[PDB]
Amino acid sequence: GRVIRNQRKGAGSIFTSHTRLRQGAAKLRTLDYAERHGYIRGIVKQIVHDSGRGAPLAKVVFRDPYKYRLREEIFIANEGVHTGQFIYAGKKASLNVGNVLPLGSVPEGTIVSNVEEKPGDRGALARASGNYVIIIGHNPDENKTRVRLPSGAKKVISSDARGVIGVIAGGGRVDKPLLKAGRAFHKYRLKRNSWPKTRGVAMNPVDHPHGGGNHQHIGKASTISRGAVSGQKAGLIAARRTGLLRGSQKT
Amino acid sequence: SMDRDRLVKALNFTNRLDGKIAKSISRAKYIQNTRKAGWDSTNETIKKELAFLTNRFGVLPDDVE
Amino acid sequence: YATVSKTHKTVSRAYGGSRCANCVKERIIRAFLIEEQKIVKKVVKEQTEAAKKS
Amino acid sequence: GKKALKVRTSATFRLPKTLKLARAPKYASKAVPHYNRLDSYKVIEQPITSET
Amino acid sequence: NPLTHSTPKNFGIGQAVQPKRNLSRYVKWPEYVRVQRQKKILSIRLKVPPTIAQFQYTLDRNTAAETFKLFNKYRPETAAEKKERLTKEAAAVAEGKSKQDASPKPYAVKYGLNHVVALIENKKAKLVLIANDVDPIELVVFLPALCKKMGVPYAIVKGKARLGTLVNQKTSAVAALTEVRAEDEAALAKLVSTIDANFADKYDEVKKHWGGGILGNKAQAKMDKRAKNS
RNA sequence: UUUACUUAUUCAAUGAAGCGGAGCUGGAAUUCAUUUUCCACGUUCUAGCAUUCAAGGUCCCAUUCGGGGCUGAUCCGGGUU
RNA sequence: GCUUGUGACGGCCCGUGAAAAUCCACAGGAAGGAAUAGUUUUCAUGCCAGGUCGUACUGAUAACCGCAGCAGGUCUCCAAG
RNA sequence: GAUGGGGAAGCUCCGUUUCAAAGGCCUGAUUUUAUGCAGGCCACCAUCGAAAGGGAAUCCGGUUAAGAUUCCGGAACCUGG
Ligand SMILES: [Mg+2]
Ligand SMILES: [Mg+2]
Ligand SMILES: [Mg+2]
Ligand SMILES: [Mg+2]
Ligand SMILES: [Mg+2]
Ligand SMILES: [Mg+2]
Ligand SMILES: [Mg+2]
Ligand SMILES: [Mg+2]
Ligand SMILES: [Mg+2]
Ligand SMILES: [Mg+2]
Ligand SMILES: [Mg+2]
Ligand SMILES: [Mg+2]
Ligand SMILES: [Mg+2]
Ligand SMILES: [Mg+2]
Ligand SMILES: [Mg+2]
Ligand SMILES: [Mg+2]
Ligand SMILES: [Mg+2]
Ligand SMILES: [Mg+2]
Ligand SMILES: [Mg+2]
Ligand SMILES: [Mg+2]
Ligand SMILES: [Mg+2]
Ligand SMILES: [Mg+2]
Ligand SMILES: [Mg+2]
Ligand SMILES: [Mg+2]
Repeated sequence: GRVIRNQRKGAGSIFTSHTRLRQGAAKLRTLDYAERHGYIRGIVKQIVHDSGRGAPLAKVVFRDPYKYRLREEIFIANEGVHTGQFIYAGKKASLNVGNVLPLGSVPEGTIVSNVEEKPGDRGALARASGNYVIIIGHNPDENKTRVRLPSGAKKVISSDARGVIGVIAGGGRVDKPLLKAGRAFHKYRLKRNSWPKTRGVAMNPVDHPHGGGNHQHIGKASTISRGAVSGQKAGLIAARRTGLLRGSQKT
Repeated sequence: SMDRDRLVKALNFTNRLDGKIAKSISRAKYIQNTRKAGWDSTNETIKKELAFLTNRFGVLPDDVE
Repeated sequence: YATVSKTHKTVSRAYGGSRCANCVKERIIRAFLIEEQKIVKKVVKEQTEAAKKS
Repeated sequence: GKKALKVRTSATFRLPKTLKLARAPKYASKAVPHYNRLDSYKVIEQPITSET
Repeated sequence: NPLTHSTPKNFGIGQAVQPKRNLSRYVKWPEYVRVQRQKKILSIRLKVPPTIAQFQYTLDRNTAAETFKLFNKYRPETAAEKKERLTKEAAAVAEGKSKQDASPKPYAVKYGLNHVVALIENKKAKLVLIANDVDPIELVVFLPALCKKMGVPYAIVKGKARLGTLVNQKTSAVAALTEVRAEDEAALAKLVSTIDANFADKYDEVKKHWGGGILGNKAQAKMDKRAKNS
């Protein structure tokens, strides 16, 4: 055969991301002395739209503590913040929506977002619209905090990792149908070249493992092994179950 | 520690599967009873949601030079 | 803008060719009232400390 | 006492500035300099004599 | 006077711009400086075998000063003095025709490594000084055992550059006295008594101890707090 | 198998800026005879401002329109974290 | 009326529709300064200079490409009753 | 797409600010007197990439066999000094 499409996507020629209208990378402020010991105050100047991203962005400007200068950071907007608002960041910040606190300074049940996985990587977890992380316990010895992630899984983080109080704006986005191929076109136009999708059963055997034969079919089962060799991984990759997750078809 | 990897991966898959089943139940419960309601009920529920959804400066002295 | 005299690019006021005069008077009132609130804060902090001294 | 501990207000180390000598050769580069490669007779060649 | 007014600044944690401080602890040094400092650190962190760790037991300051006074009394001949000796003895042998007669027996220190290693094993040497800082250490790691086996007084002294200035080079890494004139034999005997009290009599005890396990400041403070908790 | 150590090896960030230990000053403490302990160690109603080795306070000056020190801004270890 | 420029509005988006050179202004208060003067060439008038390369014509049922003076192909502006 | 580095037997490959001692303005002081240090800076790292994107400043009348917002006549403007 020939090289198939999911193999072809890794050389990254026409499959790279479309990043022209994007505002910049959205990450937290760099951890330093002021956030490590006290707090610092900035002000949010504008809330803007970012191309290829469901959640809006916030432009929070702070002061440089070693030079007479201003520093502007790009945050992801939590639901409720507005222009002209003060944002406090650091160890001694108060528990208000929009503030940036370490995870060892929040009580149980607190709703945080844009959470660092390691202390100092400036935001990794719960960054899409409508998502959040729930604090579900602490460990004062061993300096660890237990969290629940948006997928349902549980994780244990160092208490020096930071997070922003609140839920990320833009929720309820997928509750609307698209209704139109043109709407899907204009959606993926600002992300990457991955739409439309031809089915593998509609190709020839040179192009795909599922291609060929009269009466379009997959000849064998579609569950692949985990140790397949990268031209074979087409289907359901390492599935532990199949079915409906609902068992009733109607609720 | 030879059990910790397989046990942590097992617990993580069970927690992910519970979350998946929960979100699927919630989305099917949203999509049905909405696609299965006529224009009358649709307009009524739309109308319902559109309906219900020390001066401090005193401690300061005066005529100060 | 390099070919004209300064009268065409300026208004005779503080922040003259830069701000609005509404934005300017808002800055003036904000500066004065914030500094007076800082004086109020220092006075009441002195009062709490001179109460707790006894 | 110890020796000499300079105070540094910058965390950056730049390359220091040393004395750059001027060039002073032992023999000449060309030993005969050229004449004017574009003088007046080389610039102006001839008039142009047509109707225009 | 009363037109000047005091106004102290709040260098705070969120109040004013910080002043210029001494940040010499946080300089990003060049890589050659970094490799020097970390080479010294890694040499002191590891366990060191006794045959290299017998170095860094050098001589004391007063004994080093007295030893270098004695050795400076026997400085080798320099180039102008050699040339004028050649002139004077050539003029003398032009008339009288005698060699090694106008020039007497010279006394100086001996300084090359092959030469001094051959003055030991013939046992002509009466004092050996070994530098502590030869950069391939394999050139001098055998000299204490050789001096001990052949019965020669030796001392491990600070400075191959100091030995070089003693013997008119930049570095020399060894020095030896073979003969003294007539009046320094008593001072040489007192010096070799003080030298053998420090180096050769302690050899069979020094050759069995390893040495070098030293931690840094933060690890030492951590171990102190852990043992105080213990 | 489990557990320690850090210098090899590995990962991440920065403008290699505030690390580690000991202090001062409070507070709780609460002395079982004391500081064996621990928290704190200048900024939170407001879309303002914050930059000239820093003013002040002491010392020498070469006193000229001035020029250098300490302190303001606790010591120590040079292990960037 | 027609073509075109422009202004104030309005509709649409799970689509919100480039960057850099460059120029100006403001905050700041360094430094210089009026008395026989300093600042102004951001007010007016007067003086001198502005290098290198392209520039004719066709743009198509004969000037381009299809072996051709080939019914094919090949981007755009103006537009009378 | 070089350099600093790192791969490859090698032709060469990666990468574009990187794990590099990566470079300029001027005040100096001014009087071997001309410009060594200056005493404060210095965060950015080469370069190439649009005759439809961005961009300092020109119009009218005449003139040839064939040229013109370029020549001639008149009238302007911009940059630099
Ligand atoms: Mg890309
Ligand atoms: Mg589909
Ligand atoms: Mg087919
Ligand atoms: Mg077929
Ligand atoms: Mg096949
Ligand atoms: Mg098939
Ligand atoms: Mg069948
Ligand atoms: Mg005006
Ligand atoms: Mg048109
Ligand atoms: Mg302007
Ligand atoms: Mg022409
Ligand atoms: Mg033409
Ligand atoms: Mg033409
Ligand atoms: Mg045409
Ligand atoms: Mg035509
Ligand atoms: Mg045609
Ligand atoms: Mg042709
Ligand atoms: Mg044709
Ligand atoms: Mg390349
Ligand atoms: Mg170019
Ligand atoms: Mg162009
Ligand atoms: Mg444009
Ligand atoms: Mg023509
Ligand atoms: Mg003309």
